[PDB]
Amino acid sequence: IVEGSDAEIGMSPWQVMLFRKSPQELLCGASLISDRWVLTAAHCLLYPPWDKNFTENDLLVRIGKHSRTRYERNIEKISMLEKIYIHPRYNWRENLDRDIALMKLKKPVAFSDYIHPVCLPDRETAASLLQAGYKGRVTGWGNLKEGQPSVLQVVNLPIVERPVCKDSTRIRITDNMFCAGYKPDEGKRGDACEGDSGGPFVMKSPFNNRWYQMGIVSWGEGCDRDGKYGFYTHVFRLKKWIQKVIDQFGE
Amino acid sequence: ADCGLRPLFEKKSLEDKTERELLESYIDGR
Ligand SMILES: *[C@@H]1O[C@H](CO)[C@@H](O)[C@H](O)[C@H]1NC(C)=O
Ligand SMILES: [Cl-]
Ligand code: NA
Repeated sequence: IVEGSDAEIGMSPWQVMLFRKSPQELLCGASLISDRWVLTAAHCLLYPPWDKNFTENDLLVRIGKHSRTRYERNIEKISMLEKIYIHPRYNWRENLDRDIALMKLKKPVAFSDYIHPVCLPDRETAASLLQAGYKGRVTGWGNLKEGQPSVLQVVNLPIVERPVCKDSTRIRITDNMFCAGYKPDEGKRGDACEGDSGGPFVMKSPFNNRWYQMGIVSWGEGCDRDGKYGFYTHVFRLKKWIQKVIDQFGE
Repeated sequence: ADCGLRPLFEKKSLEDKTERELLESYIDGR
């Protein structure tokens, strides 16, 4: 996270770290959506141009964390993956369209003060909240500049008008993505950066005071560049697929 | 059923240091 600040303890209890087993390293962010399902970006698991194609036993998730590096014995939970599900129409060859994946854990995780699931938006919540100028929140342990934080970082960023998103890049964007970040004329900064991808873009609903995950950190051209924006997988647009997977393979 | 309500914040009637920025964007952002 560029131009963010340290998270408070328990501020983002749905935050998940996707971790490579061997060698040991932070790969991506992710989020807890129930006691045995975790949401992330497809590109965190599968990106053939870089010979990335993880199997379940290659990875673990760490939940309840604050420190990037310390083993937090009394608060974090480390879980194994039972199965990875990648959207079948994930378009890594062109534009990272439908950049979404689910991971089912080998056993349910116990919730605590530090571990708690985020909500996924319904249609009306998405229609009401995903509007240009309204702000959401991105969290992660990714780099501080395009350089690693000691603890989880947070930044709030405004959703950007689709024509501005489109004009900012030559990538073919789709309705399964949205972009967020400040414009140059707003004179404020902030972005996701390397290591934050797969993590959540959340919004606090004014209707019921609950946090909803509206986006998944997907891609950007550099980090925090003027006239560039972060791109996020549109969670509501993909919710039909999320529901299909969880209904078929079991809550 | 309990999703999105944080044990250390909403459940204790405590606000985090920047969530007001989000709420205020609903007033001023459009
Ligand atoms: C990824 O690896 C799995 C497990 O070996 C393999 O079966 C699958 O074909 C691979 N997928 C791609 C797109 O390379
Ligand atoms: Cl300007
Ligand atoms: Na920018």
